[PDB]
Amino acid sequence: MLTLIQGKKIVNHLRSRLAFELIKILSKNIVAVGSLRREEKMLNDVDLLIIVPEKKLLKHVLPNIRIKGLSFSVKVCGERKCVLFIEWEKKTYQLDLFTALAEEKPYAIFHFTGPVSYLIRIRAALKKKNYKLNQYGLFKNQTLVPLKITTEKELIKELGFTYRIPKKRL
Amino acid sequence: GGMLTLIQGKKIVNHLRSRLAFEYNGQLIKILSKNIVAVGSLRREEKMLNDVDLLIIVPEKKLLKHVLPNIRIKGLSFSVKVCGERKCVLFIEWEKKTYQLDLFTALAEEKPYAIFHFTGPVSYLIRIRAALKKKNYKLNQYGLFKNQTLVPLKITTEKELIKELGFTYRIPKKRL
DNA sequence: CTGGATCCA
DNA sequence: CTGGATCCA
Ligand SMILES: Nc1nc2c(ncn2[C@H]2C[C@H](O)[C@@H](CO[P@@](=O)([SeH])OP(=O)(O)OP(=O)(O)O)O2)c(=O)[nH]1
Ligand SMILES: Nc1nc2c(ncn2[C@H]2C[C@H](O)[C@@H](CO[P@@](=O)([SeH])OP(=O)(O)OP(=O)(O)O)O2)c(=O)[nH]1
Ligand SMILES: [Mn+2]
Ligand SMILES: [Mn+2]
Ligand SMILES: [Mn+2]
Ligand SMILES: [Mn+2]
Repeated sequence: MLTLIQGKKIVNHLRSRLAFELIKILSKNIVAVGSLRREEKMLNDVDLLIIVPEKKLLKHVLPNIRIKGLSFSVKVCGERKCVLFIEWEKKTYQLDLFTALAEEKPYAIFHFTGPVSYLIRIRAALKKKNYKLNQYGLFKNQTLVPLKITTEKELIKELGFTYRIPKKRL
Repeated sequence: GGMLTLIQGKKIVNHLRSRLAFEYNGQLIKILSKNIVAVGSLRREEKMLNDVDLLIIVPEKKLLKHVLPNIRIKGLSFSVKVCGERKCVLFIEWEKKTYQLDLFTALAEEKPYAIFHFTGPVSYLIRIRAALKKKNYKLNQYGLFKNQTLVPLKITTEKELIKELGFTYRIPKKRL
């Protein structure tokens, strides 16, 4: 376990130091998610989402992730979930990395921000409008629903739900 | 697990044909041997097998929640590695030796598709499926599908399925 | 080629 | 609710 402040600190050390095979990952594209983003006093792990600017790269980003400076082991890894165990200040913490292509970023932030309870209510509701929501996009009947949106707040509003901040979602 | 000869596998099966059963809210229910079908390397009559693969035909959709989850082999000592409604992998003690026993299930209307799938070998299944992929079809242990939709075929048996799909019917021992 | 059990996210 | 990684069938 870690405190919110520990998580926040850890993130910052990482914001500069992410990269992949030798290509750096802009901090602009790293987004803290999960219990950290919701600003819980206590966290179990740090959950980071990474925005990939093009579809080809997913085969390479998490599979060839590079944290310049840090000691760590990889539990499991694929193109969309890589779970790392980092040695931080003589202690071991879990670091979960996820990816989203550019056009997915809001859908993903919304999904990975959580909490789960909130996601279930939201998702349950959308089934009866024939819609399907997830981390990738919004879909009607096995088809992508193109929304003229950039951010999470815009996604949440456009979907037709009340925009609440992460700390006040459950 | 450990290796067995075709004859060992065949023998094992027979001991099992009469001894399979299941609980279903506390009624202890036997599984007809008529509904047990040897599959995998045994059915292909390879000289040597790695495990015995048995397919079980379930006559009613409700029962799947109960059959493999509450499987009963009357007489045998065994441990369960993993188990769900469709794959249950068992390790049986047979004659002071441990062998793997993989149980699968198919509903009635699935039986040919399942037999075909589980009969294998894998290499053969890939060629076959690749070809059907190119006509915009999808083959499964469950059925045949075009564009996420079931393709109803006038068929009963595996040979009829294989033929109807539009492939040359070869017997299990000569598939690869 | 295609999917199942497990155990996560 | 909805889907991912792994190790299998
Ligand atoms: N749809 C869906 N999404 C899920 C689920 N579990 C986690 N997630 C997402 C939402 C979470 O904010 C995010 C991180 O998951 P996690 O297991 Se790490 O829980 P989290 O909310 O961060 O709290 P903490 O890590 O336990 O402190 O992943 C889930 O079961 N269903
Ligand atoms: N489509 C598809 N089917 C597969 C696959 N692996 C096993 N199967 C099916 C076909 C096999 O006949 C059956 C059992 O597989 P298994 O790994 Se246990 O080997 P099997 O072919 O029985 O011979 P043996 O067990 O090695 O002696 O399950 C697969 O990857 N794709
Ligand atoms: Mn977390
Ligand atoms: Mn996590
Ligand atoms: Mn086998
Ligand atoms: Mn097997």
